[PDB]
Amino acid sequence: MLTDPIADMLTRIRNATRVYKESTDVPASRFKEEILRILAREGFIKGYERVDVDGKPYLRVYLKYGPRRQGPDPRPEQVIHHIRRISKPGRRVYVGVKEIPRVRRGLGIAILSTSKGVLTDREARKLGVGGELICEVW
Amino acid sequence: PTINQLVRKGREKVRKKSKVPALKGAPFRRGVCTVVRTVTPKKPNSALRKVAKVRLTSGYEVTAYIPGEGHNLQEHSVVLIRGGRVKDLPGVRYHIVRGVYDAAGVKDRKKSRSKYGTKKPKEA
RNA sequence: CGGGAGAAGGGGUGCUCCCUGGGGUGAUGAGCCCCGGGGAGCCGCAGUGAACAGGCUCUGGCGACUGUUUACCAAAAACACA
RNA sequence: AGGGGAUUGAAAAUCCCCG
RNA sequence: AAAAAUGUUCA
RNA sequence: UUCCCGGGCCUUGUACACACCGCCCGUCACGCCAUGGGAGCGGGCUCUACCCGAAGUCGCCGGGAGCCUACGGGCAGGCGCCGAGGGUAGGGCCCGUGACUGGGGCGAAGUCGUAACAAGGUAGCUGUACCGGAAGGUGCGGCUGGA
RNA sequence: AGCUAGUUGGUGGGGUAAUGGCCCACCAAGGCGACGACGGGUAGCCGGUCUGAGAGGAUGGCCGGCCACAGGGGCACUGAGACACGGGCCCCACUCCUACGGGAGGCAGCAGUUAGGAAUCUUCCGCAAUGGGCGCAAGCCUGACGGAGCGACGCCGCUUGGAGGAAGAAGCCCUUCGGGGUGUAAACUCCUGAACCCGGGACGAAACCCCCGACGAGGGGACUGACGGUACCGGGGUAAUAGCGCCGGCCAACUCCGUGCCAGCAGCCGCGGUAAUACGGAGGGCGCGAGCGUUACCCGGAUUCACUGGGCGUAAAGGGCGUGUAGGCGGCCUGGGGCGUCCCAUGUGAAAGACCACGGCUCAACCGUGGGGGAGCGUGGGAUACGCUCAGGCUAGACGGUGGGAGAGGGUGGUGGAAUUCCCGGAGUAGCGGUGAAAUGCGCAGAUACCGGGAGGAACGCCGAUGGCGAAGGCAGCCACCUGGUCCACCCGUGACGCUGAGGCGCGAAAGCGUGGGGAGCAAACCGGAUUAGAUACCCGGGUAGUCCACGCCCUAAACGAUGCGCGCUAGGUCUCUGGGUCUCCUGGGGGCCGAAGCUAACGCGUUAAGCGCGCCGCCUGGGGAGUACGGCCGCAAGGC
Ligand SMILES: NC[C@@H]1O[C@H](O[C@H]2[C@@H](O)[C@H](O[C@@H]3[C@@H](O)[C@H](N)C[C@H](N)[C@H]3O[C@H]3O[C@H](CO)[C@@H](O)[C@H](O)[C@H]3N)O[C@@H]2CO)[C@H](N)[C@@H](O)[C@@H]1O
Ligand SMILES: [Mg+2]
Ligand SMILES: [Mg+2]
Ligand SMILES: [Mg+2]
Ligand SMILES: [Mg+2]
Ligand SMILES: [Mg+2]
Ligand SMILES: [Mg+2]
Ligand SMILES: [Mg+2]
Ligand SMILES: [Mg+2]
Ligand SMILES: [Mg+2]
Ligand SMILES: [Mg+2]
Ligand SMILES: [Mg+2]
Ligand SMILES: [Mg+2]
Ligand SMILES: [Mg+2]
Ligand SMILES: [Mg+2]
Ligand SMILES: [Mg+2]
Ligand SMILES: [Mg+2]
Ligand SMILES: [Mg+2]
Ligand SMILES: [Mg+2]
Ligand SMILES: [Mg+2]
Ligand SMILES: [Mg+2]
Ligand SMILES: [Mg+2]
Ligand SMILES: [Mg+2]
Ligand SMILES: [Mg+2]
Ligand SMILES: [Mg+2]
Ligand SMILES: [Mg+2]
Ligand SMILES: [Mg+2]
Ligand SMILES: [Mg+2]
Ligand SMILES: [Mg+2]
Ligand SMILES: [Mg+2]
Ligand SMILES: [Mg+2]
Ligand SMILES: [Mg+2]
Ligand SMILES: [Mg+2]
Ligand SMILES: [Mg+2]
Ligand SMILES: [Mg+2]
Ligand SMILES: [Mg+2]
Ligand SMILES: [Mg+2]
Ligand SMILES: [Mg+2]
Ligand SMILES: [Mg+2]
Ligand SMILES: [Mg+2]
Ligand SMILES: [Mg+2]
Ligand SMILES: [Mg+2]
Ligand SMILES: [Mg+2]
Ligand SMILES: [Mg+2]
Ligand SMILES: [Mg+2]
Ligand SMILES: [Mg+2]
Ligand SMILES: [Mg+2]
Ligand SMILES: [Mg+2]
Ligand SMILES: [Mg+2]
Ligand SMILES: [Mg+2]
Ligand SMILES: [Mg+2]
Ligand SMILES: [Mg+2]
Ligand SMILES: [Mg+2]
Ligand SMILES: [Mg+2]
Ligand SMILES: [Mg+2]
Ligand SMILES: [Mg+2]
Ligand SMILES: [Mg+2]
Ligand SMILES: [Mg+2]
Ligand SMILES: [Mg+2]
Ligand SMILES: [Mg+2]
Ligand SMILES: [Mg+2]
Ligand SMILES: [Mg+2]
Ligand SMILES: [Mg+2]
Ligand SMILES: [Mg+2]
Ligand SMILES: [Mg+2]
Ligand SMILES: [Mg+2]
Ligand SMILES: [Mg+2]
Ligand SMILES: [Mg+2]
Ligand SMILES: [Mg+2]
Ligand SMILES: [Mg+2]
Ligand SMILES: [Mg+2]
Ligand SMILES: [Mg+2]
Ligand SMILES: [Mg+2]
Ligand SMILES: [Mg+2]
Ligand SMILES: [Mg+2]
Ligand SMILES: [Mg+2]
Ligand SMILES: [Mg+2]
Ligand SMILES: [Mg+2]
Ligand SMILES: [Mg+2]
Ligand SMILES: [Mg+2]
Ligand SMILES: [Mg+2]
Ligand SMILES: [Mg+2]
Ligand SMILES: [Mg+2]
Ligand SMILES: [Mg+2]
Ligand SMILES: [Mg+2]
Ligand SMILES: [Mg+2]
Ligand SMILES: [Mg+2]
Ligand SMILES: [Mg+2]
Ligand SMILES: [Mg+2]
Ligand SMILES: [Mg+2]
Ligand SMILES: [Mg+2]
Ligand SMILES: [Mg+2]
Ligand SMILES: [Mg+2]
Ligand SMILES: [Mg+2]
Ligand SMILES: [Mg+2]
Ligand SMILES: [Mg+2]
Ligand SMILES: [Mg+2]
Ligand SMILES: [Mg+2]
Ligand SMILES: [Mg+2]
Ligand SMILES: [Mg+2]
Ligand SMILES: [Mg+2]
Ligand SMILES: [Mg+2]
Ligand SMILES: [Mg+2]
Ligand SMILES: [Mg+2]
Ligand SMILES: [Mg+2]
Ligand SMILES: [Mg+2]
Ligand SMILES: [Mg+2]
Ligand SMILES: [Mg+2]
Ligand SMILES: [Mg+2]
Ligand SMILES: [Mg+2]
Ligand SMILES: [Mg+2]
Ligand SMILES: [Mg+2]
Ligand SMILES: [Mg+2]
Ligand SMILES: [Mg+2]
Ligand SMILES: [Mg+2]
Ligand SMILES: [Mg+2]
Ligand SMILES: [Mg+2]
Ligand SMILES: [Mg+2]
Ligand SMILES: [Mg+2]
Ligand SMILES: [Mg+2]
Ligand SMILES: [Mg+2]
Ligand SMILES: [Mg+2]
Ligand SMILES: [Mg+2]
Ligand SMILES: [Mg+2]
Ligand SMILES: [Mg+2]
Ligand SMILES: [Mg+2]
Ligand SMILES: [Mg+2]
Ligand SMILES: [Mg+2]
Ligand SMILES: [Mg+2]
Ligand SMILES: [Mg+2]
Ligand SMILES: [Mg+2]
Ligand SMILES: [Mg+2]
Ligand SMILES: [Mg+2]
Ligand SMILES: [Mg+2]
Ligand SMILES: [Mg+2]
Ligand SMILES: [Mg+2]
Ligand SMILES: [Mg+2]
Ligand SMILES: [Mg+2]
Ligand SMILES: [Mg+2]
Ligand SMILES: [Mg+2]
Ligand SMILES: [Mg+2]
Ligand SMILES: [Mg+2]
Ligand SMILES: [Mg+2]
Ligand SMILES: [Mg+2]
Ligand SMILES: [Mg+2]
Ligand SMILES: [Mg+2]
Ligand SMILES: [Mg+2]
Repeated sequence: MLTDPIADMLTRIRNATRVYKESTDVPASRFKEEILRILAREGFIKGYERVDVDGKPYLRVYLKYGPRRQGPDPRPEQVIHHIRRISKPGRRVYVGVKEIPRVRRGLGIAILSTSKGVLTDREARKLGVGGELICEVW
Repeated sequence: PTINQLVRKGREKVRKKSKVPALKGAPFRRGVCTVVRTVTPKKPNSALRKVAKVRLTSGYEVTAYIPGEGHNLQEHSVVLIRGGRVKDLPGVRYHIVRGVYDAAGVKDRKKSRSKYGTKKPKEA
């Protein structure tokens, strides 16, 4: 019945990607799109858009992959080699402004929910705030 | 184990046993040699290792080994137990501190002597 | 598992005075009896002050048990018993 | 029981010989 | 669709 | 070419690998160590109850007795509650030790047989049940980690 | 694993500096507990300290802070303050004294003795400084303190020399007999000069006190040093201690002799059986050095209790299965509150220690000064994404409706045929049986084989599968009744009502047990016969409980897919059971095989996951001891948990 919808979205994404798919449709969720917007506003996916599978509103999420490769396993590298939820329903993960993560020595990101919106490992830091460490991509 | 479970049960700390009960975590323990026999090696060895049972201070009585060549412990010799298993003789879990109390140092040892309590000889 | 249980081991009990709770017949009130409870205070060596009135425990044997038996030496580990 | 010869890679075991 | 047990110790 | 002996390649099984002249099980004997049960015996901690009960505080009294007075009163002394501990009794918890008894561990070359690993030479194993020197045998049922 | 009588609360008192069953009457029956009450064990707490990359783990010795105690126990008095270590009273233990008539003492203060132990010091100097008590002050007391003494116990500084010196003494060890090594090491030559010797000699000490002013503010005068004739400065001045461990690998350092599974070594692996780099000595070498080793203990390495940071198909690990309580976790949208969460500010976070500088002793070790950081917690203001919460709404989760399906799902009652066994009857004769071969055994008292009639029990051939149903155990002849779950279709209803699940309750093969019934076949035990060295077995002939039924127990298992449940996501191919359709096809449910990506130690798994994820439960932590012992709970017992 889906306990944590968000962790799912990531997984749906983490799977569709691992096979190289055009787009994936994660179920409608304002807060979800946020992690999406951010996910794109940071250039991890071509983008997304609302749809409806018979009164069932989902969200097309277009995946971005790399260039074809030379040699065996000519499988194109991916934009997202790793996404994993942090704060889980079975163990909420909160962090203070000084506690925010440093994802992949800076190359990475760390979406998170804050009292004043949904920011990232830099944004939130710049805003100098804190909140539920939603997760981390890179 | 889930977190929730961890919250409930929780991990259990090991706590290990004393590889040698020489009482009050003591560097050494004194005692009288109740007997002084001569047992035999284990698994692949052959010889007549010299062992001696000892009535410790602590009303205890245990087998202790004896180092080097020759010695002089008798059925009633006071001695110092050091604590060092002799992996090759079942039971023997303590060595006798040579050159202490009734224990006589080793005669004519010239090499390692700190061990074996042999006095530093003069070369003249 | 009823029972071992009166296990064991203790403390109280007489007399006077004060207040008080329910009962039965009256009658719903009074005498009349019936069970209690709480405080003070008096006297002796001793208050179920005389008479009636268990000593106890641990541990073996035999027989399960209540019973029955040698009228007049044997009541049992014997007979009986479900 | 120890020691010696034979015997073994060295024993164990086995054969012969001693106060 | 099979008669038949065992083979000292350390290397 | 069935059968005895030895030898090729393919295959299968393997718990073997100084490799079946392999490996390996349990009883038994001997030695050392810890340990359970045990008629019990010894000591430590505690709980309950009632009997005696110091000092002392407090509460009465201070009467027909004493001491002081500035006559109100105070002290001494009397009684009571609380009370350390002591006694007797009956419980609870732990430690030591005990004739004998039960298994268990470990210890170069002692005894008996062959359970298991190759259909291990009756597939094996397993819950149960009975039985037998010992491994174990067999019954029912189960599993393949067997065919 | 249940605990509680001042026990929980109450009105009124008593008590106190004061709150309050702290205490006492009277009244009401409460109070606590799996968020672990009650009970046993163990323990002084913190600042910090040790280790770790950190998170953590361990620890609480010195110094600082809090508490507690003064031989064991109780009680008050005095007082601002005590139930008071060197004050008091009593009881107890202990030791002592005595004129034997009674009394005395309380080092867990300093030092010292004895006992115990592996082991822990001088019966030191001084009040000069700091601090404390009394006094107007002079000043008195101060084993607090300030110093000294003892121990490589620790830390730090420092010495046993420096520069030359042979194509290289001697001695000793190797030696392919040339030589190689110790080794510039030495001797020897020059220079420096710890020790020792003589001379000088402290800081720490300015106050209190005396005079002027006012005995104040400000100024002037005087006394005082335990350590110590020590530090330290100057002069002279002699080459002036080295040891311990190791050298097979891990782990840096090798050769000879002795010894011969002996003697011995040994942290784990291991070495020694007559050429040992492992034992013992030697030459040599490596390491550290007034130390070097050993034993003990803590952290580490050990992501080996795993939050960081692990696991359970075969390695230890899924509960035998189900139902469900507490608890844990929870779809989509709009708004209110703002507990979690987050930000700001402020209080706090002693000093010491830890980190950064800078200075003080010749340096350092110690030490001073300044700076910088501290989680946590309180108060004040603010934010609202996420968790929480209240409120309003929705239909993708979940449940229901109408209509149908398949199935060995379960319970009861009845019923059919095949076969086996026995009974009667007929017919018939010399063996049948069983085996590897046999024997036991059955048979002239008439068997086996054949037919007919009859009784009774138990199992259900073909269909049948590589299938189907059930949560598991498990469920098969046929029929009817009673009843569970599950699948499809129709978009009808409810509107998150959900997932999981400690404990609990139920079910739970076979074997086994209780009361009663039944009994053909088979069959532990048992008895014979063979086999064999033996055969308490395998094979043969007999045979009871049991296997069956009713009702009630036991509750285990290779109770296995050896794979917890729920949901989501991630190529296909193939055959098969079952449902629906404008039916060569499309779509739903289940069982098998092969396999994408990916996972795995490998084997293998692979939309029926062991892939990628989330929620919740269960469980694992080397092998043997042992699923044993004890305790508890259950059972009639066997036994189980
Ligand atoms: N580890 C042994 C344990 O006890 C048993 O094993 C014990 C016995 O079976 C075994 O005895 C063996 C014997 O089996 C074998 N056939 C002959 C051998 N000589 C005996 O040996 C025994 O005794 C001699 C002295 O006589 C000792 O030196 C030796 O160490 C010891 N194991 O000795 C063992 C005790 O050391 C179990 N069977 C075993 O499964 C269990 O694990
Ligand atoms: Mg051996
Ligand atoms: Mg050896
Ligand atoms: Mg050791
Ligand atoms: Mg009796
Ligand atoms: Mg009695
Ligand atoms: Mg009278
Ligand atoms: Mg009488
Ligand atoms: Mg009479
Ligand atoms: Mg009788
Ligand atoms: Mg009678
Ligand atoms: Mg009679
Ligand atoms: Mg009579
Ligand atoms: Mg008579
Ligand atoms: Mg009688
Ligand atoms: Mg009589
Ligand atoms: Mg033959
Ligand atoms: Mg044999
Ligand atoms: Mg052999
Ligand atoms: Mg042999
Ligand atoms: Mg050997
Ligand atoms: Mg050899
Ligand atoms: Mg092998
Ligand atoms: Mg063999
Ligand atoms: Mg062999
Ligand atoms: Mg015993
Ligand atoms: Mg006893
Ligand atoms: Mg009494
Ligand atoms: Mg009194
Ligand atoms: Mg005992
Ligand atoms: Mg014994
Ligand atoms: Mg024994
Ligand atoms: Mg034995
Ligand atoms: Mg044994
Ligand atoms: Mg032997
Ligand atoms: Mg067998
Ligand atoms: Mg065999
Ligand atoms: Mg076999
Ligand atoms: Mg057979
Ligand atoms: Mg069996
Ligand atoms: Mg027997
Ligand atoms: Mg038996
Ligand atoms: Mg026998
Ligand atoms: Mg067995
Ligand atoms: Mg048998
Ligand atoms: Mg069988
Ligand atoms: Mg079977
Ligand atoms: Mg089964
Ligand atoms: Mg089978
Ligand atoms: Mg096999
Ligand atoms: Mg009051
Ligand atoms: Mg007071
Ligand atoms: Mg109280
Ligand atoms: Mg009150
Ligand atoms: Mg206690
Ligand atoms: Mg203590
Ligand atoms: Mg670490
Ligand atoms: Mg730490
Ligand atoms: Mg650890
Ligand atoms: Mg700790
Ligand atoms: Mg602590
Ligand atoms: Mg300590
Ligand atoms: Mg302190
Ligand atoms: Mg006290
Ligand atoms: Mg004392
Ligand atoms: Mg006291
Ligand atoms: Mg005073
Ligand atoms: Mg005092
Ligand atoms: Mg004193
Ligand atoms: Mg004296
Ligand atoms: Mg006199
Ligand atoms: Mg007197
Ligand atoms: Mg002293
Ligand atoms: Mg002493
Ligand atoms: Mg001593
Ligand atoms: Mg002074
Ligand atoms: Mg002073
Ligand atoms: Mg020189
Ligand atoms: Mg030379
Ligand atoms: Mg030379
Ligand atoms: Mg040379
Ligand atoms: Mg040298
Ligand atoms: Mg000079
Ligand atoms: Mg001075
Ligand atoms: Mg003065
Ligand atoms: Mg002045
Ligand atoms: Mg002086
Ligand atoms: Mg000089
Ligand atoms: Mg000079
Ligand atoms: Mg010299
Ligand atoms: Mg070495
Ligand atoms: Mg090396
Ligand atoms: Mg020798
Ligand atoms: Mg050595
Ligand atoms: Mg030789
Ligand atoms: Mg040689
Ligand atoms: Mg040699
Ligand atoms: Mg050597
Ligand atoms: Mg461990
Ligand atoms: Mg973890
Ligand atoms: Mg296995
Ligand atoms: Mg396993
Ligand atoms: Mg299991
Ligand atoms: Mg459930
Ligand atoms: Mg809940
Ligand atoms: Mg808030
Ligand atoms: Mg917080
Ligand atoms: Mg601050
Ligand atoms: Mg500080
Ligand atoms: Mg400096
Ligand atoms: Mg500072
Ligand atoms: Mg802060
Ligand atoms: Mg709602
Ligand atoms: Mg029927
Ligand atoms: Mg028939
Ligand atoms: Mg029959
Ligand atoms: Mg006839
Ligand atoms: Mg017949
Ligand atoms: Mg199924
Ligand atoms: Mg059925
Ligand atoms: Mg139905
Ligand atoms: Mg609808
Ligand atoms: Mg509606
Ligand atoms: Mg059953
Ligand atoms: Mg049965
Ligand atoms: Mg039976
Ligand atoms: Mg039969
Ligand atoms: Mg038979
Ligand atoms: Mg026979
Ligand atoms: Mg044979
Ligand atoms: Mg039945
Ligand atoms: Mg049951
Ligand atoms: Mg089993
Ligand atoms: Mg299975
Ligand atoms: Mg399918
Ligand atoms: Mg199937
Ligand atoms: Mg692949
Ligand atoms: Mg596959
Ligand atoms: Mg799918
Ligand atoms: Mg498929
Ligand atoms: Mg797996
Ligand atoms: Mg579960
Ligand atoms: Mg162990
Ligand atoms: Mg173990
Ligand atoms: Mg028990
Ligand atoms: Mg019972
Ligand atoms: Mg029975």
